Amino acid sequence: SEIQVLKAPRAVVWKDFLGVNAQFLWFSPERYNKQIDRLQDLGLEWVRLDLHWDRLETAEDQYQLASLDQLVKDLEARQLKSVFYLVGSARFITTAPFYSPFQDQYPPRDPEVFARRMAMLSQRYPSVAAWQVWNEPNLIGFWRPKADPEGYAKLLQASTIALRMVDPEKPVVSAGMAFFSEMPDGRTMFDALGHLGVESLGTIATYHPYTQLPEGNYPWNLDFVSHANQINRALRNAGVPAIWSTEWGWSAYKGPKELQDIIGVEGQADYVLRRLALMSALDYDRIFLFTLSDLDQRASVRDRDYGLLDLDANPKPVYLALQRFLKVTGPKLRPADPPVTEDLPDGSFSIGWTREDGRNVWLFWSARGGNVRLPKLKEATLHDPLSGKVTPLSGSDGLEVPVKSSLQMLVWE
Repeated sequence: SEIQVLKAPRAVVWKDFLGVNAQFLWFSPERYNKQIDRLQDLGLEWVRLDLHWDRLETAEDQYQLASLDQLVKDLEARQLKSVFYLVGSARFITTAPFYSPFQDQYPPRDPEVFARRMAMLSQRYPSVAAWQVWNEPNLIGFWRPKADPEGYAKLLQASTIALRMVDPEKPVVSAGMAFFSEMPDGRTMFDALGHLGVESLGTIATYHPYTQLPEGNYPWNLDFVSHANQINRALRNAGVPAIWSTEWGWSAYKGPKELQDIIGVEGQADYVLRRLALMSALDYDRIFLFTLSDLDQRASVRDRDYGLLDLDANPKPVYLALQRFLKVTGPKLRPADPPVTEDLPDGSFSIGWTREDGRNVWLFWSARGGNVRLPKLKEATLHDPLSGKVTPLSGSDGLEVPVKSSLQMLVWE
């Protein structure tokens, strides 16, 4: 019946667990403060932000930090917890060959130079919650001309030492690896780094498992939970202090298709909730949805519509759905089992939790559907986070429940 039942390894406190990627430096403080209001309205506080070196040290030893000073101050005033990741080579340090069109997509000639920047940043901004080293080094667009475990490892080592020199308590996060860390030559960056003793550094491990569907790449092989469980298991076995997922999500873009199938604002709201349901029941210590806001032409066409909010900072359907979802769940969930069922359709997903008020929450869906019987329940409340619909249900000798392709939530006891 290919039914997939998930039970989480620990309690989930949404405020601690679920954060968002952000792109604040591309917005006025009036605009990003509005975005913050919306984030706070969800009960969340963690944000993740890039720091493109080439755009910050615009000439050797010359920095344009005025707006980043302001942002960091604003983030602190708004009580948000932030992780920044420094990525790309400034031109003076790049390993790019002469006349390269993308010098910054090459790594630094000397990792110590990069590491000294991370130390400068950590000192300048003590409020930042965590510091991340580079980004998706397994992907050619971030590390030319070839993925290089040895070199990323040196960069990571240098940066870790420098970051702990400034604050030995403050977490150091390794690069979020593209996808499940796969490299073009067939290796995985997680594997390759493991053979190099990277665990010695004790950095937080993280990857960016984008897939075509919330549960996998193909409708006939929803193997996301398997792959994820496999990777995290291996990460824990290797001695990582924590596992994050610093990026995941879908774009509402109309196209033309570039890798991701066109699913629109509604498909975004649907997919995002279904994947949130999975990931929050898997072995992650923290995840970051991509991303808080839609973006303008400074971003690729597809990248413009990953937002929870539009360019005016108004909720998109995904935001409204997520809000409904979080309201039903409450602030904290404790692992539980699903209700006992009869005739759960094949391919169903089933996840059980208990709320703060002690009531249970069942999260379920299936691509096929039909109904399911809950023999022991006499009463329950059905929620469809996508429509906003709430259906009180009553059974003398059990309830019947419709299964949709999209996530629904049942509040029962």
